[PDB]
Amino acid sequence: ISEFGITRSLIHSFDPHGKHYRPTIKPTTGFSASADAERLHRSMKGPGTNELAIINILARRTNYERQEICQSYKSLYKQDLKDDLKSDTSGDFRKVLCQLIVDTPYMLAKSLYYAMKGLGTNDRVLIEIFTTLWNDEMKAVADAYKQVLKDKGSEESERSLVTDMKKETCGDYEYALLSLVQAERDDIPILQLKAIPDKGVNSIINHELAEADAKDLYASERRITRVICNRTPYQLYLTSEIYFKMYGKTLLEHIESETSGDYRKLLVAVLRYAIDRPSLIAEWLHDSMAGLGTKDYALMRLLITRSEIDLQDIMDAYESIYGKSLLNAVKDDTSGDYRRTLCVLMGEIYN
Amino acid sequence: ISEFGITRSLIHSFDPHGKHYRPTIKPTTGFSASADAERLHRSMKGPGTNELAIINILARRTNYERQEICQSYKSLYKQDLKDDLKSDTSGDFRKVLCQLIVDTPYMLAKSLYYAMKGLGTNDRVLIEIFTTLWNDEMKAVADAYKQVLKDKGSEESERSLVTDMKKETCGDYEYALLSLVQAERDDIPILQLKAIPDKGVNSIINHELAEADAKDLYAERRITRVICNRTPYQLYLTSEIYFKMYGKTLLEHIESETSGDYRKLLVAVLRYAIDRPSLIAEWLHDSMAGLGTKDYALMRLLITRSEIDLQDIMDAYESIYGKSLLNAVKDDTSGDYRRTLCVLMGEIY
Ligand SMILES: [Ca+2]
Ligand SMILES: [Ca+2]
Ligand SMILES: [Ca+2]
Ligand SMILES: [Ca+2]
Ligand SMILES: [Ca+2]
Ligand SMILES: [Ca+2]
Ligand SMILES: [Ca+2]
Ligand SMILES: [Ca+2]
Ligand SMILES: [Ca+2]
Ligand SMILES: [Ca+2]
Ligand SMILES: [Ca+2]
Ligand SMILES: [Ca+2]
Ligand SMILES: [Ca+2]
Repeated sequence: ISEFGITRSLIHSFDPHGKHYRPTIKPTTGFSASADAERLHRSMKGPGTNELAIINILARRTNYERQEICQSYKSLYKQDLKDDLKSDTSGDFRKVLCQLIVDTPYMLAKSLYYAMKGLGTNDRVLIEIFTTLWNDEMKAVADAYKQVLKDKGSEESERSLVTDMKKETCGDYEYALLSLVQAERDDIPILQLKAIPDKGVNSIINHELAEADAKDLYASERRITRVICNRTPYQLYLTSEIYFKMYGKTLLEHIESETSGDYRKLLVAVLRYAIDRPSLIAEWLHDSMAGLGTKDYALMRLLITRSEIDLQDIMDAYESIYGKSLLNAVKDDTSGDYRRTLCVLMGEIYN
Repeated sequence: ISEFGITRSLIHSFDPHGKHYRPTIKPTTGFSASADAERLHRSMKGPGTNELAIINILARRTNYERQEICQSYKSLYKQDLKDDLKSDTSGDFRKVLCQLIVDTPYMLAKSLYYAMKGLGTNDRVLIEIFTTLWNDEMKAVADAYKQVLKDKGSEESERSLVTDMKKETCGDYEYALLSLVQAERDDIPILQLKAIPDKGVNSIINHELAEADAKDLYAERRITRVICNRTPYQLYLTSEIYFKMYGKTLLEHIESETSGDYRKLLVAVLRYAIDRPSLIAEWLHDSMAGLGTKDYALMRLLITRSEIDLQDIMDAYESIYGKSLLNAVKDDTSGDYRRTLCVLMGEIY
């Protein structure tokens, strides 16, 4: 099973105008957990390893499918897939595989953990991860966090994700983070979400609310935090439009001149997640590759997660923004089976 | 007078190898406060304004000289230079003039004020200003800050720079910030500083200390203590020892070891010691990236750096970006505002 369910929340699956985002990985038809499990086990037989075999499976499956496979191979072999892969591979390739065979929420929880363990605080990572989680997902990550602490020899009974953040963070930025982590953003019931393709988004937004919020903001303090962080992407988009109609300045522009530092970065990320997502995440990717190695984790984490949501859309944005395919940028920044893996997540298959 | 003295601390004046940094503005020989003050006053006569007149004086003077001008004008005319300039100019040119005729510490204090006032925290500005102050200067800035609060209708008796930062800041970053603001970095007596040209910097550094520090770092306020408290000279040596001992640079180590604003600050303090011209060159570039603004960071940096190492920064910029700083600035700015920036860089009209 997966603490994230068969899919990521549907709330991530539609652009502002209600159109479906395009992923690079969809649920497999005929998906056989056992079949893939057997195929993986086979591929580790012998003194060496069939990297490509392994890649063509794991990087062509969803988190849920991957998890089913883990669960399958664990009973079909009384062995631990995570362990068997770790001992059959190494270097950058092993890293990516570990990121891949871990249930998404635990994956994120670990990176949150490393973002805060250490001197200083990797705000960029907190902003990047938290921006992309909705209430239920946020809760599963917080649970998984507790497990990471246990997993890393923490005898501290009461230590929690919020515990770590509070100590780690302060000011407007802290408040805004805690809000997201509090997991109390406006919800849209699964039924309403599912019906978006049919009834549109007019169905799940509110012009009265959007107007009030716009007027509220222009008068700008938890006011901006409340609107930007709580409103659904769909609600936020509408609020953005109304705000420009009413004031002739965009909500983005407004947020930028009115806020500073990490607080600003967070707000802008949350807003853009709603109204300019493809470009937002494209830039994040670009930034994970800027200079050298190494923001390897951000790169893996983004490709792995976004692949089952909107990676294709992000890819198109990337090429149109930077003049080069995401594929090529990735190819130029990485190598080995690690590179191959990233390419397959993007949809490029080999052998 | 100036709360910063006739000059910035000499501790800013020499590169790691003891070589003098090159400014674009040096103390004027024959400098006559009154003469300049009369020339400025004449320049504002009539319904209009002789901008260039004003520019070629104020952007051609040190903070100290500018401040003596202010003080001269105030008695030679029973008028207020700041005010007279403000009412005779507007837009971006007025902005720059205001930044120019303010005593340096007050100017920085105002910026630190704006970096913290508002939602969030302009950390970039905190890092940029604090990185460039030494103990005495830091103290003058904190006193100027108290005045800025008064100046802005604050009846709060005990409110202070430290006060505002603590509220504004947390974690390893806060602690490092407070150290610098606490103004408790290793000092180098004026005598010892002045003697650098003669005795070198071997005189004012310590290999034993540097070695212990490198060993200490390779193994938490340990990093803060070394990066923030050591003089640029000591830090440079510690940098080199560290690479000999470990085969990785101190910078590389700091970067893999620390995250976020804490990292940013450490890196900036280190680079201010070992890679300064590039550091500030990139800061300048950043102030121009995208659009207008960060107009304040640009004028703050050119105005302050001009009397210390702006020429060295210019050379770095050209070699890093392939364009002269002068042309980058020319391309991003306009009007008497642009002309002013150009003159600080040494281009006369
Ligand atoms: Ca094997
Ligand atoms: Ca092989
Ligand atoms: Ca930390
Ligand atoms: Ca706190
Ligand atoms: Ca911050
Ligand atoms: Ca790279
Ligand atoms: Ca790389
Ligand atoms: Ca006039
Ligand atoms: Ca603030
Ligand atoms: Ca504090
Ligand atoms: Ca920070
Ligand atoms: Ca620009
Ligand atoms: Ca401009």
